[PDB]
Amino acid sequence: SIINFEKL
Amino acid sequence: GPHSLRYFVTAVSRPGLGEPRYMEVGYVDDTEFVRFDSDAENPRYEPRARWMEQEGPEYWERETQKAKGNEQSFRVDLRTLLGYYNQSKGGSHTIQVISGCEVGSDGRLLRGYQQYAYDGCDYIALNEDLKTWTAADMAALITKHKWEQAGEAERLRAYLEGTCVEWLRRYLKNGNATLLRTDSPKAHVTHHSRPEDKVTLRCWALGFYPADITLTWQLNGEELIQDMELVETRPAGDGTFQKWASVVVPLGKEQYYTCHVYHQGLPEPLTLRW
Amino acid sequence: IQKTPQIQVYSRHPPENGKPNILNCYVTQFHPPHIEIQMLKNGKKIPKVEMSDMSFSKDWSFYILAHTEFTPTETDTYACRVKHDSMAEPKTVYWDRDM
Repeated sequence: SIINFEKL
Repeated sequence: GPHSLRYFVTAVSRPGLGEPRYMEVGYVDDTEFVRFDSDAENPRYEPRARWMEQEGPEYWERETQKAKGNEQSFRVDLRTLLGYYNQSKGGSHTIQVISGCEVGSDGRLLRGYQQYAYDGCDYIALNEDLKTWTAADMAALITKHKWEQAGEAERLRAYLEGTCVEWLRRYLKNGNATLLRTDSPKAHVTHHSRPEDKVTLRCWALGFYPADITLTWQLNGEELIQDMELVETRPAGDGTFQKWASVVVPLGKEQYYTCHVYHQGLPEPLTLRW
Repeated sequence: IQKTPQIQVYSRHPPENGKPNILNCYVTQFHPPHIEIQMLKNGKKIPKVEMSDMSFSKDWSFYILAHTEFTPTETDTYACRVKHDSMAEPKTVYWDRDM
């Protein structure tokens, strides 16, 4: 399961 | 031996032509097993391995929604970056991320990664310590502050050492028969004519897994590295890999050269002559 | 950054005429990710083409594999044509079974 990303 | 769970993510804008294309591709070792393509007919997380069919509806729906969440998040990142870089809205741009974890035999995290790139260049990456960030340029520094102020390295440290490792265990479990296999390579040497009474001997290694292998040509003892041509190991469409290494030798003298194949699926390395 | 694709055409097994095989077109080391890849059987476009094994290398270059099932014949010629911003016109690479 891939991580959920945060905004840059 | 060690094992890894990696995900290759890509977000590429298409100003004027429409919404950005977003993709998530996952690998357990050298095997592709999951994929999400927003340009697909019906954008759902799809299994790229037979063994992943063991996963039920909750998994697929959960992953699909997460993928859609990330998608919408990168559409915001793409615009944000235009600003950091003073870019016009016309061009197309690409953000890439490699995210995953490698665990050793004992089950301890050997390495955890989370690195970003923009337009083919390093942007920002989590460090070895899983606590600090390395920014590649002026713009990246902005993200770095935003991330330090958010305790992002903590969030990631939790994922890498926790969730990533647990899921890799579930995957290796569900697909051990495929993922833990070992296909020994089948090698053969091909002959080729050419100008100046020279010949091209090409050593071929086919149908092996995992992808790591070593092919060398030798002049009875010495390994001819500098004077040997070879391709990067490449996938062969059915889950195995192939590779070749060639060497040009004087015609009539080919019988002094031997090819050696080194792979974990073999009791002893192979040695071939034309 | 912009990099020109390296195109490699090859089969899964050593070709035996009349025998089933997998023809692959491995396009690599390119950037941007925008690319068109077609596999042609005697100049005509092949339908049954699968896209798999996508990845980036250490330097962020894209890698992608296009493959299809085929049954070689002594007379049929196979190739792979790639169109990419880093090239003036599309490049066509032919499958050389005598390699």
